[PDB]
Amino acid sequence: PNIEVSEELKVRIKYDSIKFFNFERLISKSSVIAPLVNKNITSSGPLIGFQRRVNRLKQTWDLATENMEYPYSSDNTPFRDNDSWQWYVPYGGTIKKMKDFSTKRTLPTWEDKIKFLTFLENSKSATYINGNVSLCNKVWFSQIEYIVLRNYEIKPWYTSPFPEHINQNKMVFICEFCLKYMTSRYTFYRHQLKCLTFKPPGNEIYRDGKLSVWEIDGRENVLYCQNLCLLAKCFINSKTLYYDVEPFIFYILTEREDQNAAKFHFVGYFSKEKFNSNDYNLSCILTLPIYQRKGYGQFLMEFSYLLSRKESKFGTPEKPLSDLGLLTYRTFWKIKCAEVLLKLRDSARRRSNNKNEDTFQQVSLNDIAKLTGMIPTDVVFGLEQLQVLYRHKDFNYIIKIDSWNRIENIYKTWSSKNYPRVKYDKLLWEPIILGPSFGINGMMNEDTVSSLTEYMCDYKNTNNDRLIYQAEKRVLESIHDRKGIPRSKFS
Amino acid sequence: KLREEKHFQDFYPDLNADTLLPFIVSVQTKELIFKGRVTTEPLVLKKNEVEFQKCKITTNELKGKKNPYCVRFNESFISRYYHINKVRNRKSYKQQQKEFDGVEAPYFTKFSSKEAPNITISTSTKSAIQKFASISPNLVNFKPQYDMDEQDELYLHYLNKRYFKDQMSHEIFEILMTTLETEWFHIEKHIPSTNSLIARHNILRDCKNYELYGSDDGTGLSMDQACAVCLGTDSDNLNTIVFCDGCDIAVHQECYGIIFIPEGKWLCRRCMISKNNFATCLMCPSHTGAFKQTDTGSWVHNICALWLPELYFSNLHYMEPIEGVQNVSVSRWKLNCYICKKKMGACIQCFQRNCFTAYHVTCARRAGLYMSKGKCTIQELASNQFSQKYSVESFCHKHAPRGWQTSIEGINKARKYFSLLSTLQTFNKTIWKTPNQTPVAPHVFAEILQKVVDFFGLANPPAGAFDICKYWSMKRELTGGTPLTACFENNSLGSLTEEQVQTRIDFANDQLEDLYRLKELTTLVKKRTQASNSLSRSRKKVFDIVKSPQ
Amino acid sequence: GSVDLEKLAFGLTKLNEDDLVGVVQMVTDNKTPEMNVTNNVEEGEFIIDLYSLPEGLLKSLWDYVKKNTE
Amino acid sequence: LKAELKKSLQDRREQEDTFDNLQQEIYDKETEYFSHNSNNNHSSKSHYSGNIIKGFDTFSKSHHSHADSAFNNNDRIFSLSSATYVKQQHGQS
Amino acid sequence: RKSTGGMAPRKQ
Amino acid sequence: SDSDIRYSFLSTLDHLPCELIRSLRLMQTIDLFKNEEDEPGMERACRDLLLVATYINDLVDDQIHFLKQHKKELEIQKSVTKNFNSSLENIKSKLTL
Ligand SMILES: CC(=O)SCCNC(=O)CCNC(=O)[C@H](O)C(C)(C)COP(=O)(O)OP(=O)(O)OC[C@H]1O[C@@H](n2cnc3c(N)ncnc32)[C@H](O)[C@@H]1OP(=O)(O)O
Ligand SMILES: [Zn+2]
Ligand SMILES: [Zn+2]
Ligand SMILES: [Zn+2]
Ligand SMILES: [Zn+2]
Ligand SMILES: [Zn+2]
Repeated sequence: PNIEVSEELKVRIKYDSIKFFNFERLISKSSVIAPLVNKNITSSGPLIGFQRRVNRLKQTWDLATENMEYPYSSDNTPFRDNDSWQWYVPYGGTIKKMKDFSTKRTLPTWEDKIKFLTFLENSKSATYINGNVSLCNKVWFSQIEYIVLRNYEIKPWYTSPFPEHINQNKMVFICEFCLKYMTSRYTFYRHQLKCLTFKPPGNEIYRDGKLSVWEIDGRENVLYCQNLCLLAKCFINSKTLYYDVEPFIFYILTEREDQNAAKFHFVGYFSKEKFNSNDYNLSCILTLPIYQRKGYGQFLMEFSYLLSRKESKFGTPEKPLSDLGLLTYRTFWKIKCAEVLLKLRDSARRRSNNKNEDTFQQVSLNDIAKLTGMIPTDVVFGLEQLQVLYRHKDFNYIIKIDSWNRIENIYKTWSSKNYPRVKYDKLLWEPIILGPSFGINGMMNEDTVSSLTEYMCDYKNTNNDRLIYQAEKRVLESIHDRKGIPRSKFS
Repeated sequence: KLREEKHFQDFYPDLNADTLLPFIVSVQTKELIFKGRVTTEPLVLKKNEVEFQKCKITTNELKGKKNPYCVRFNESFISRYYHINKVRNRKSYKQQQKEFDGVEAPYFTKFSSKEAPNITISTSTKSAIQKFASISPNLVNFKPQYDMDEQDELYLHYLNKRYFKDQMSHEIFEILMTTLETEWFHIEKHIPSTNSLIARHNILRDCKNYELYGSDDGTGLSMDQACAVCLGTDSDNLNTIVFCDGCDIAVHQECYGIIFIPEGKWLCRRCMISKNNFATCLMCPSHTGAFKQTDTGSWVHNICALWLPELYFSNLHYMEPIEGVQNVSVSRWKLNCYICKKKMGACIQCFQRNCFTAYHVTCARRAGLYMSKGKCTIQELASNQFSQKYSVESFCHKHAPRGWQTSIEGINKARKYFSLLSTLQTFNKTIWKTPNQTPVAPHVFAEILQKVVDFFGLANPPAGAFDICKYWSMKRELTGGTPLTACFENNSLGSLTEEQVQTRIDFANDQLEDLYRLKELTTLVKKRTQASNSLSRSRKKVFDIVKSPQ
Repeated sequence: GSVDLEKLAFGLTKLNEDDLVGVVQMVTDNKTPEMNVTNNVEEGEFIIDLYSLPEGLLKSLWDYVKKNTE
Repeated sequence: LKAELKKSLQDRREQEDTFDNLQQEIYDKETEYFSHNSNNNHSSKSHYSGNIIKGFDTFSKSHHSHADSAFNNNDRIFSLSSATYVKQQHGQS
Repeated sequence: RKSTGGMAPRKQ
Repeated sequence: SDSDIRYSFLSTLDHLPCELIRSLRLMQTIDLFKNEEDEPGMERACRDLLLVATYINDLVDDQIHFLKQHKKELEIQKSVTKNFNSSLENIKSKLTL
């Protein structure tokens, strides 16, 4: 029933988890359990993040009670002095009245000190069973084994430089609307009660159905981003940016579901830089493991290429790829090039209907780049994975399509997966301009002669179009008027 | 590098401008980390892991619904900032998306009010907010940040039983603590750093400490402080000696990892993540110098992660997390030092053969042992690819090279310093900070707390409002030095003199006069936009009715 | 050892629901590798084998059952 | 009806009149603003004036520059942010 | 002015 | 000796005009390439021009609020340091130079 005893001293106890995990019953029972445990009980086992803090506090206050086996060597002042000028100018001179800066009634003494330590000790069982029990020398090893983000428990992959007291505990709680981490479920409850706005900072530069993309800057939110980096490193192995987050710009993907407040749940992110000379267009990209092969990574990659195209450049990700990056991001190339090939065919069909195949139009890697957004050294990999480029035995390389059926089948099969795609007409964006500081507030090592009064007259030269479809149709029509090569070459 | 990140000019020419002519009638890891030869790694191209799980009981599912008390003054000030726990005014999902994505529902913006203006706030609420903001100047635009703890849940019961008679609530406790730390932040922001007098005092203290107990951090060696990872004393425009402000260590930009110098004040990693509390280096007893986190959070010396042969950095520009502690030699940890005889950390050994006297790196630097980097660079020494290369060289006490003077005085200096440390282990002057540099809150904070308890209307005794002010300076000591509130502002007035502040005010005046003309032009632009919108909207309809009267 | 385990087992059966959950919490808090206890929070079932519990924890459980039963 | 259509012509005329008045006011306001720097730099000798979009203080008290006094029509950004202005500008020039 | 990416190269 | 004062206010002298000109350029693009026969094509364009106009308004008043608060704190710090210097000169006779 409720409790049962066997014949071999194996006792079964059954209870109710809803009551067992309560936040009030926990402290109530901890208060009366904590003195029942003899305070001479030698805890010769491992070192908890709790016991380490308590024992450091005792050793600092110079109290004669010790249980740990690790005596700190320098855990107090090097030279304790009481005649220095620090006690004649109280509070640096920021308060002027003596009745106001006298501290004769606010210095703690042995009695309230001991009472405070008793308050601390009487919570141990509840602090543990809140911070380390899951609802479902050993110091060099981190203990973190879960990350509770929305309501799921996300096993990490690598180790992030979370502070020491967060790494000694084996559960961390993170608030998605704010990206703040705490090591206790009670404190998490308190914080989700206080925190009210359900939106990231920064603007909203895209919206369609549920998905939305917010353009969080780097140097205006130096806490949101500094916590996003620590949440990223637990999944992205090779990354080493955690604090110098000012020269970066973050684009965050949110999924909205609907007090009556609009709830915008974090789904993933990709980063970027404000000025780089390696011709990159992305630094890191991440989707939280709660997906199941849903399309948001290909979405965000298409987005980065749209930004580079609307900026009129070429780019590639930061190169030290991963084994889960490349396996997902060398399919994007194949499908992009298949789409462009079908586009060229269908645009030539409207005029090559009355003609014959005797003429062979001449396509180039720069003319596929300016349509796709990627560089030629990536169009080559696209065509290779598609098995369409031939170095047969002037004509050193050609593009041979044995049957359009295989390619249209490839595209239709990839389209059946119903992934979300980007629509170029819902983007409210304008490529950023950089002054004499390149988007930071810091180092001084161009001159203050920019004055930025241009970018307004750039309507003058009607050549570089502002739209994307205009240049797309230009490349698709103008450069493909050439008379085609006669097919008389080979078989 | 693998065959997806190299180039395409490792093909034959294929210049990509040459024209091509189209016509019609599972795991491939291709190479190694770096330079090598072609190799397939389908066994290393691995992705899967264990699982991920979903919790079955929400946080709000576990809460004692009981409520013993209520407030009788300004309940709206609480119901605004916290979550008013009822069925508040909500909307319907058949209308929400049409209202916030519809034909006239614009995108959001970093300036769009953090409140919801579609709902109304009463006037009693605004009057109460004004009353609260009138308690003290530093209380303008207030918000409860602090979060509740399993020990504060116990302190609250004792306060309710002793003083406030079951009237104080969790929200009011959080508000009291948040006000206390807001006021401490505003008192701390304005502490003037130093002048000539305190500079002379500190430099003389440093020199007179070095003259007796020796030093390692570069302090005391001369009048001008040297670096803290390489003992360098030169500088130039490409990397400068950048001083810190919590401590007073100096560093080279490329020897520490300062990619860019901020315009305000520079704060190192230890005085930025935690506070200057006398931390615990894993590998040596002394804790004073330039520290850097590891892959988990601990704090190791830069002078130690370099010299220990199994320790290296993972990024040579930032010098980010020290790595490789989990594979240090058991013999390395079983060795024990010979100058301080302490039984903690990991040591290095002498160089000359037939000698096995070990010592910590910082104890060696304090004593005065010969250490020379050689012809290597800091970056190569950090990269750990130095193993197949040559080595670095040191010596013990009785193996000093020719000319290296005696260091018996040195080991005596070090032993004396650690002995004094081990002994210290066991016009009205007012003390205003604990020995660990944490604060203690003065009378005015208790006065403010009494005013706030009046505002909310509780039985407030001055003893009850001094108890919390005591407990604050102890909760802020249990934690190490980190402020209890997640908030912080990038402002640092501090070291500014008087004439500099004068010039800053003078320039702020000009910018302030200018932004007004700018705002005038901006509102003119907005009016013009509205005008043209209405014009177009009317013109469309009138041209429609002209082109079709039906 | 000096704790009569048959009497402790006959005494643990004389508690109430919140006292049993107190036993569960007390064991869960402090636990050593040598012991073997099975806690299932997915459905709420606790199983513990006495003969491996150390002396401090046996004494503490004894004090708890004594001052909470009578 | 006929009168229902006719009553919109004067409304259109008044809306275009307001549009042109606002365009002219923005024109005059930025014309005086991009020069008020020079008004503040010419007339304790004041040699620390400028704009927020181009102004600066690297100069000294010994110099007197007029490149801010004489400005071109390719700086009125508040005007160039419109369709009609750029249309008529490219139509005239 | 020197650009440094938010990443680290391969180790060996 | 003294860094150029122009480098202390980089939220206003430097980083504001860039966002201002960027928003004005976005306005111009929408206004120019807006269509005429498309009634929604003009509704969206007017909505976005209004959006960007209120945006630039909020931006230029945020900056002036910041400058006001900065001047206030400058004044307070002036007072504090003028008090601290004399309060230290009071007990100068305690140090050891
Ligand atoms: C610069 C850099 O790249 S470093 C950062 C890259 N590494 C990481 O981000 C680690 C954590 N994040 C991830 O692993 C993510 O998968 C990312 C960032 C690579 C993007 O992937 P996701 O958005 O999660 O999934 P997405 O929907 O985009 O991919 C779908 C396609 O990917 C391929 N594929 C993706 N994952 C797998 C997999 N585990 N196994 C086999 N095939 C896979 C399939 O073609 C799949 O299509 P399918 O549904 O028909 O099978
Ligand atoms: Zn939050
Ligand atoms: Zn150096
Ligand atoms: Zn420091
Ligand atoms: Zn060390
Ligand atoms: Zn030592």
